[PDB]
Amino acid sequence: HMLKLIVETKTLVQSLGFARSVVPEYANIKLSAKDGNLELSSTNMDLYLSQKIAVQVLSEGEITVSTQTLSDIVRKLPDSELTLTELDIMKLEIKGQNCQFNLFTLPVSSFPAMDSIKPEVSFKISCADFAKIIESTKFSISLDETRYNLNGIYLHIKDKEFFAASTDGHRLSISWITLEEKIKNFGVILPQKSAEEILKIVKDLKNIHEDIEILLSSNKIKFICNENTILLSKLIDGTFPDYSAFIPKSSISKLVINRKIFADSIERIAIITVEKFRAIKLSLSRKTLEISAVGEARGNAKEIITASQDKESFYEYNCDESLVIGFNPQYLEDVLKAVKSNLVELYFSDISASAPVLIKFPQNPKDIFVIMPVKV
Amino acid sequence: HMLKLIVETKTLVQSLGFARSVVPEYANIKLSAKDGNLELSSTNMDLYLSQKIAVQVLSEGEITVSTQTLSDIVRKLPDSELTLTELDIMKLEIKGQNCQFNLFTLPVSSFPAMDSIKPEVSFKISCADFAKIIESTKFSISLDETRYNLNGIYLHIKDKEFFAASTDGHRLSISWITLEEKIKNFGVILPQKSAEEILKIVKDLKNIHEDIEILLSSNKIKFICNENTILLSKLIDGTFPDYSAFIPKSSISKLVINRKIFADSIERIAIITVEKFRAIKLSLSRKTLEISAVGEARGNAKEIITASQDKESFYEYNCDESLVIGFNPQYLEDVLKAVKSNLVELYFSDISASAPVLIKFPQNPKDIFVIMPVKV
Amino acid sequence: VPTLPLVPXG
Amino acid sequence: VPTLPLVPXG
Repeated sequence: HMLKLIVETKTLVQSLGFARSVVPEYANIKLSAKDGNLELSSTNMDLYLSQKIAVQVLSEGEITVSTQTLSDIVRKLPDSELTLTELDIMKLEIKGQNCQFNLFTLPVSSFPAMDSIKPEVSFKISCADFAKIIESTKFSISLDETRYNLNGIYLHIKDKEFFAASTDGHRLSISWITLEEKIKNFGVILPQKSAEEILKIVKDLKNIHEDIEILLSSNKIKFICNENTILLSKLIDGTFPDYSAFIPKSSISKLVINRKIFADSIERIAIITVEKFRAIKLSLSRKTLEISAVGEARGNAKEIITASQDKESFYEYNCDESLVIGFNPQYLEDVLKAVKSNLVELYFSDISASAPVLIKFPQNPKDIFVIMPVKV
Repeated sequence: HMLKLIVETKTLVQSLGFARSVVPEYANIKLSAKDGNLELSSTNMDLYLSQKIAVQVLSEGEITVSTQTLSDIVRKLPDSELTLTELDIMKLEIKGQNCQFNLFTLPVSSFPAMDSIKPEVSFKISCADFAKIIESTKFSISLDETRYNLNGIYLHIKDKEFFAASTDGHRLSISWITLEEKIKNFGVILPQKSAEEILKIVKDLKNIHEDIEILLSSNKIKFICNENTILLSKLIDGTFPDYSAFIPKSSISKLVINRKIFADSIERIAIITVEKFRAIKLSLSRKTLEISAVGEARGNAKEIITASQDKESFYEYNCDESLVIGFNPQYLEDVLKAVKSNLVELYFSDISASAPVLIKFPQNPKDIFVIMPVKV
Repeated sequence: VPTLPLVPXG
Repeated sequence: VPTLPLVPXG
């Protein structure tokens, strides 16, 4: 029972790309030819990835081989198809039309099998909706390794909604999907690296228009993406903070502005700042918005945006009293880049320059962002 | 006498790109507005760069400012023109249509002036020909800092030719330009970083179709590229080896092969090698070329190239006796990538697998490469 | 650089 | 890994 199969090279290159992003045994990939499919298994300390791709199975069997060596070779081969043949002397032959590679294999019995999940809840959502909630929350995870519980994305069902939420203490990001069926409340914290891997998977063109099944338990999360890709992940063992208290419940005024002109202007003005004072200042009035910054021993900068009801230059602030408030420009940019929207809204809770600011994008009612100001 | 000028933003971005690649005083750029031009001066320990670009000079003057800050701001401005104005309080104003940046300036009297050259020889060549001889030699400079004299490109006039030559002891690269006029023999060793900078300059689209004047002395080299860009460089203080002895004077056989299929095949086969044995094996016969390699605890690989007189798959080896010889694949690739040619020729001095191999490209008679084999 | 009302943490 | 006939150096 020796593996032998013919595979479309471009298909194998894509699967190996996912395997590379997962990672002595962790350096290997397990290849299993069975029932018309090649199953590729990859694992590290926190993730187990199993991918099935259709191939011509000429003989069923299993081998394991270096992930890096296999990937490096296959992505340099110009043949539209490759033959993979397990040979007697613990070697995998990779054959193109004019070239042949023989790779040392390692015992299949040394490669770990996947663990299992006893889900508390399971549900199906579209890959496109799941990609959105991860894209809207992955950037505001804490990188402070002491804040163990903030080092991932909180995925939780509450009422009929599936939320992703993240915070680092300076900003909060929330994005959700409505679930049709009744599902009990449950939550887990997905590690950053697992969020990055599952995002790459669902965004693949083969999967982005399909569905992903999600299974949650107290100690694991399992993704089944478009039937043929399974990702099992450990969780962060912590309790996510109750962030509902962080969300402003009322506003005294709001800024509405063309998202691109706002993002581009923040980026230009922020160039003058120094690491010790990463801050830009917004001076808001009905007639104009001034964006300014200073940098010690560097200089200063300002840009003026004038009131406009035209979509491409939109600026309005319907309040008689002006407001001056500051923000970390990187944190504002993170939000503005997360949602492809023509306009963005900033809601101010009170006249102070210290209260949290709520950010929403019109036409995107299932994304909420909160950013703390900085003194300027 | 305060600087004030209007400049096309895209033009200033390009000049600042060159200034950035040069680099407390070294962190600054000197800007001099005079006689219809902006002169930008940049310097480090080994290089002095002066660039003149046409601008609208509204008031003549000079300032110095942080290279990084100026470059970072200007490359983010969408305005087709910028006004630069030196203000009273030692500040440079950069003004676009809706935005303004004020940068701290530093005293012009603290910025070093350029030294001078008393040339032993001076001559003019085309930028395109100079780019070629640097492109053909920059990759085989030694990075062994003990081999001080091999850490640059030997530029020398001998007879009526201007040669660039480089070696690291494993390979030799030689590329030359014919000079019309009589010029005395002279040579200098150009530092690697200076070669990289002058190559970027001559390859600029504004200069690539123009000429560069070259001035050599015992302790400096001066480039005047297309009138308006001057680069003054220190030299490596050493004596380049006499490499004429390294060039094979006869050959017993030669391989002629399509350059791309040879390069692509070497690259694929080399993937299996390990750092301790970076070697590929060529097995040459009239009928076929086999390219093979081995990697300890990784595997092996081989590709077969068959005899063909067709240009796109060309392979010929007009010798009854087969040859097996090995090379560092990186050193072969370096040569094959340096010259855009359909074919490449490998000349073998003798039957041994240890004698230097001469590489030439048809239609490129002013480029010579020599590579030592490795035992395989 | 004030934080969100995280208790504890701020 | 033999060198070119550089004297000294090889």
